[PDB]
Amino acid sequence: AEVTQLSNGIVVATEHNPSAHTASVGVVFGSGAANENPYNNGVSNLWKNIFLSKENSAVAAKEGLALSSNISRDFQSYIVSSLPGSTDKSLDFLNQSFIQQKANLLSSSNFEATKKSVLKQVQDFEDNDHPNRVLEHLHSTAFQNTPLSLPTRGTLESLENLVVADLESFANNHFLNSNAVVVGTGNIKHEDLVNSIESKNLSLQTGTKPVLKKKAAFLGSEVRLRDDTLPKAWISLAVEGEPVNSPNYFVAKLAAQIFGSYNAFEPASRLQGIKLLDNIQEYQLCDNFNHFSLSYKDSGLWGFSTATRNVTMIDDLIHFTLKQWNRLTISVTDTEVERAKSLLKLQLGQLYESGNPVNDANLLGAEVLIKGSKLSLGEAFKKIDAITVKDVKAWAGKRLWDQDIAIAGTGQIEGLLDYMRIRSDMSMMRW
Amino acid sequence: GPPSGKTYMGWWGHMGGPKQKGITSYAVSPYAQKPLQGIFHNAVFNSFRRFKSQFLYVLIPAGIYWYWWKNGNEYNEFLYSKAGREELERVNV
Repeated sequence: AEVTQLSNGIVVATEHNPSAHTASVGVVFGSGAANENPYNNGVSNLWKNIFLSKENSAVAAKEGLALSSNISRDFQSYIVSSLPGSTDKSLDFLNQSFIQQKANLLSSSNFEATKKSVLKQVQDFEDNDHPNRVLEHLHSTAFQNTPLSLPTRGTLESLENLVVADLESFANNHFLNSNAVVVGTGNIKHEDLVNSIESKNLSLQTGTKPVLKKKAAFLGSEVRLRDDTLPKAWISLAVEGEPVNSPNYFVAKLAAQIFGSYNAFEPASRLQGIKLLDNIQEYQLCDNFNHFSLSYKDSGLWGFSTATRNVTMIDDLIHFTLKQWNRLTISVTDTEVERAKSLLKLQLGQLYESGNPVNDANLLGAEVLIKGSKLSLGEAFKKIDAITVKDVKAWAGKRLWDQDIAIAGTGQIEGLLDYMRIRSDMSMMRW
Repeated sequence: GPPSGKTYMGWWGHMGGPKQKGITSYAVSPYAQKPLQGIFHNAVFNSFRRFKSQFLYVLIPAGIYWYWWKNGNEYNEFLYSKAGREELERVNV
């Protein structure tokens, strides 16, 4: 329940939990796919893949350490998990790979075998993971010609034309000290870790700052990846959401909980206290849907994603869903808000407190990099419970009502009507 | 309902076209676009093109008919003037 963080030469952030059997240690850099270019796009993902290379991974396996990495938009992270006792040997492997082997991982035999793996990896994604593929393209069109548009896994064309020098160039511009935070989760104490860190000196590229860019911006638009050979239609639609560290950060997430997620095959899901379900179940407008409030450093996306085999009624799916969202500005009820608060706490809890320290590190790391600290789970609940119907209405009237949208879809989307028809539904006629 | 005869047009989701794959489209909200004023400087010299290719198909048949009309008219005028009463008696009945 304690979020301890101190700075000496490097910023150290930890969160202890004695009941945890293992401990995870790692470095989280304040730069991700949002820092790349259209041409070196996929370099971060490539780094992650060599860090988990058979060679580097075997060295950690002998020592009894497990490797894990995650490439996001605003950040990047390299994590090593171990037993509570080997909390020192994780730091040896961390330093040995980011300073000593910052040239042994980049061999012309390791790099090629890895490049061939991320190529089959990113290709498999585009060929089969339609829901995530669609969600990735949603960011692509919504934030076109802006940092948030670049996909995390990179594109096949920028990937196959990438070389060892590109990795180095990126590493020497972002893997800096002022653009880093060392994180530790599990059971180890803050004072326990900071000592092993403040022990080993050496700055290594100190005072150096990463390159700057241009601010991210939402552009109402769409990308339609029609493919009549797929057995379904997958669509994602959203408005400009909230950036992390926004006053309405929670109002937005609550609003998404009101409509929540659905799965037509799960008996219990068909019974949720969601008004939209009365409309969509009559003719079974979809197999599933899920709302989200994605937040990043400069912006975010608020909307929903859905999958359906009812290809001749896609317009009803979109129409009923948008009519429900209209409600947030004009008629959302106290009980809908209250139901959302309870369910938001339950999901926010299950995230911030899972039985896995690697998840804790990513959540902690990502937060401290943006606001310099982490809001305690109990602090969130105070903010969540304080939200009134009046708040949700003021938010919706600014973010949802008669606002541009961004759309992306693949599969049998002939039935997804034109942009203007969808856009017109972002409001209602009144006297 | 009662069985319907097969046609060459369906409806949204089953239009009757061939299966599409590989084509990706993009568009941008009219709201985000430059309000109507840019249809000049960039869209002016480009215009008038769908009549520079067509005017001949219209003009030649028009010319042929206008000439033919003018001729017969002027001939009728001559026939009913003093100078042409001689020719009138000839071509008439």
